[PDB]
Amino acid sequence: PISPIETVPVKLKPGMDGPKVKQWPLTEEKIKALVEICTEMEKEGKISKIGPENPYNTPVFAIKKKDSTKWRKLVDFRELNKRTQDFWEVQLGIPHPAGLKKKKSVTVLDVGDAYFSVPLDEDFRKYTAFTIPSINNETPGIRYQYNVLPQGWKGSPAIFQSSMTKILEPFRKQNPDIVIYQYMDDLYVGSDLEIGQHRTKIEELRQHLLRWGLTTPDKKHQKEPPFLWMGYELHPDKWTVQPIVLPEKDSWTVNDIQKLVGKLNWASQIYPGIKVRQLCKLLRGTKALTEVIPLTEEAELELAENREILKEPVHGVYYDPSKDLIAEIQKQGQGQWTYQIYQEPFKNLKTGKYARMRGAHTNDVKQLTEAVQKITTESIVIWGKTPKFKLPIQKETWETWWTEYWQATWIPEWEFVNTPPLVKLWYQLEKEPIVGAETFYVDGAANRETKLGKAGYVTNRGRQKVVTLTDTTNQKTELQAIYLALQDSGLEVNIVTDSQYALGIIQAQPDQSESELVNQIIEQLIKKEKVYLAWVPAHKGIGGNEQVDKLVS
Amino acid sequence: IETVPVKLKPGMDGPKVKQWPLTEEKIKALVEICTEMEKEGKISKIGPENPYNTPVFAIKKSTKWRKLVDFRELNKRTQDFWEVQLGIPHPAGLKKKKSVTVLDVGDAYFSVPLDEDFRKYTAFTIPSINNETPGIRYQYNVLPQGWKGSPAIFQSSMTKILEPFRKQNPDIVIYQYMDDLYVGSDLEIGQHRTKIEELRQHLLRWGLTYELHPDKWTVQPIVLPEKDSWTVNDIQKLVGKLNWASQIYPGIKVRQLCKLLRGTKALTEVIPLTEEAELELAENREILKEPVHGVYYDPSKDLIAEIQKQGQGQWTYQIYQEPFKNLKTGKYARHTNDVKQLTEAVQKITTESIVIWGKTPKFKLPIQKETWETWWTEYWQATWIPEWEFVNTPPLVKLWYQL
Ligand SMILES: CCCn1c(C(=O)c2cc(C)cc(C#N)c2)c(C(C)C)c(=O)[nH]c1=O
Repeated sequence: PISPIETVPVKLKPGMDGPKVKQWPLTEEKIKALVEICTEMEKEGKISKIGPENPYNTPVFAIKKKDSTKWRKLVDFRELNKRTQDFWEVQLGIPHPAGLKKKKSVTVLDVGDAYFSVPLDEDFRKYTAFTIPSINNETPGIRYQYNVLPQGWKGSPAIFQSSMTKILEPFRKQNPDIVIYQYMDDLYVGSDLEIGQHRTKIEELRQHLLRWGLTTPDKKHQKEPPFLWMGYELHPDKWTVQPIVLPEKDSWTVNDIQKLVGKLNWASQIYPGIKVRQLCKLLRGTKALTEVIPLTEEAELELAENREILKEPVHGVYYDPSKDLIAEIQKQGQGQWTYQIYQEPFKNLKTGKYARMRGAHTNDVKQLTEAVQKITTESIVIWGKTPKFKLPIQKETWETWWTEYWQATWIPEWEFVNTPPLVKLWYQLEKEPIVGAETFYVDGAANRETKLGKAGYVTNRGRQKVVTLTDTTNQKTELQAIYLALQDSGLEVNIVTDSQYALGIIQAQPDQSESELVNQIIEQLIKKEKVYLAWVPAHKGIGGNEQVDKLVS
Repeated sequence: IETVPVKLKPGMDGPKVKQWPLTEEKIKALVEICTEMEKEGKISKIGPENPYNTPVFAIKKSTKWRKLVDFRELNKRTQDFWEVQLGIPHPAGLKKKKSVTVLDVGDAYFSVPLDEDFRKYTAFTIPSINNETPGIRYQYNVLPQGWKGSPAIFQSSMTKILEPFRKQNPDIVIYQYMDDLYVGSDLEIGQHRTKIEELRQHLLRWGLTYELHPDKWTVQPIVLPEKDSWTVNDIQKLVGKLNWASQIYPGIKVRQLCKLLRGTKALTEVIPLTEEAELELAENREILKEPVHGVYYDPSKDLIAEIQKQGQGQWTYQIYQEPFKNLKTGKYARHTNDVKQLTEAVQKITTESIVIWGKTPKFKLPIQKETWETWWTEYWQATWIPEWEFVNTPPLVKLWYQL
């Protein structure tokens, strides 16, 4: 049918007029095909013969489906698209399974000829005018316009979705104890009634759609669980991803490895502890898709763990609105984090995996704070509330970080759980100068053209030293001078610099870096006992600043 | 009543800002509220043919969920209108007044119809959890709170409404900024409060049902330590600080003090003071106390605000248009929630900013974008929303404004 529902007013973009593409002349079998379709369509009410005045045209085409002997009508709305208004998003975000409440009763309902069952803005049909050429293109062709929503037009998915929503509305108000999920042109219906009173309202629902143009599958034509969907496999009281098979190959091409990383990432939302770092290092470079990549030791070790975790099947449970959500996070490796959400231990609603790094230098406390946030937003999206957290970090560790760090920060309600590795601060810089500790005044520099570089220091006990660096930047040297002061000093040292740069880096208490130097500066800072870092203005003639400043050039 | 025709800025299109995820409690709240004002006909459901969108969410101002709309995008896309075509002039007298009370008059806009052909630009979406259903979409039919056009379009009515009260108290300053009325007088506080109540009654006959003290506003001057003993370390700090200050204040001198730091001394060593140095030190304090010479407000230019976390629930901030030309600086103090406090400071600073310049500043916030974006809505209880970007505080900036 063609639903009675009001139409949605459509416009074209404001400075624009509708399409006028020329019809490409079509062979004879294609002309015959299009006639056979379009007459059957105007019988159904879907289109209508017009006669020019109508100046508009979108080209037509017929294709063979595609070993069978059936044909199909393709329209190239390419241009009417371009000239049509933007619509609202048909749907932004799709439901995550782990967000679903368990249901007593489930039925899937499937709209038929959905787009063609919905009227097109009468004022707009004129722009849909298309034209079937005559044989060897000699006479005036047959010219139709759409009455319903054309397959492949810009406005159709939005307008259909909208129409299915106004039509479901009165029934939703009346049947609030029942959930309908609209995805594309399907419907999913669940309630906590018994199969009887369920199919009672199911039919009662179909007979509501039917008053409105919408024809559906009856009792005899409804699929049963699992309802594979969108990558998931959905059962009556639990869910999992669709079955994942890791290929078995001797050679791996870049394309074999990208597909694997994906299938793993997908598994990662219900299979705890999946890793992909070692496999991802592999993709770096400028290779083609056909290039075979020899797996590293650590990648194979890693494909191994993954190969095992996936061996036995795992499932996720459904959401019980009357319990708290509990999120558990573990440091799983070098900047890699894994988490689990559950309400009753340890039956997970879902699992997940955090791997980003923020900046060139972070420490675990920072990285852990970023995961909490990431996990928090996610929870808002899937369940509408934030979880109780359980983190591998003492309250005192966190409390010492928050307080002394300059950024504002905050995680919601959490608890320490002893799941090593624990996260700790790896060194504290002193808040005051050390006494009887050798004060190094360090400095570094570089010729912007030569790219030559000197880094050195002068101390108050008369020591000096200045090494040379080849092709280094004015700021690389400044870290070097500090690495320097740290190599050549005892377990306690004051260090003075003019680099706000170096300052900033070190005062952040990094514990990993995208820098070799900074990684070494770090391991030193670890080995020390007290270290006090201090900044001074360059070129003001301050302290021993001027001295070492001369040693370098 | 006849609707003022509203145009966007030339060429540019309306807001397409997507809706942030909301908590079930805020969603329910919004559903009620909106079901209500649709009955009353303030908003109507809209279809997919409206491409536009701006975020909404719920706050608590009192324990009655209010509905807030982020019209920042719309505001920028309309700002020929609320600035140059109409325009509510700022009184320089407001900051001078002994007491200023801020009144919410946004309920006033809900009476005036909105230009038919502008309404599509006010579309918002109440989202759904786990994307279970499509959001519920609405546009406005009346002037919306939060939009800079509503006070601009309602100016003629506000003047009429306020006209008698102004005539009867010609020495009282009343400013309108967005959803708020600002009322300043020099009266003793009881008389002042009494005068506000008279005002409410006038307001009350048209459907319009806290106290600043702007005088008590002064610089958070750059603070130079006074010390029993100075170590080299303490001198170097002192030089750093003055070396900063000299980019802002003219006259700043350092020389007599750097003299002290010749050679390579241990940091923890005590250097006694020069008669010159101590003379310098004082005249610097003279300068630091005073407002920057040569720094002036340019109404054609954006206000910027920067905030440093000082620890101990202390927060320093400066406002300026060209970096280091500070129009003013201050501190804000005293839950040990970092984000709660920051949110409070942003509102306070924005408030002062409106009173002095009729402008909100763009804020540079010392916090991870994502952290701030998750949480700020839990503590925001103001009716406008300023612009913000996110910034790592340079370790030196923070200390130079230390207290
Ligand atoms: C049957 C258990 C899953 N389930 C569903 C549901 O069946 C469903 C859900 C989604 C998002 C997609 C698909 C598909 N394909 C099916 C529902 C429906 C009625 C929303 C439910 O409420 N609870 C539930 O456990």
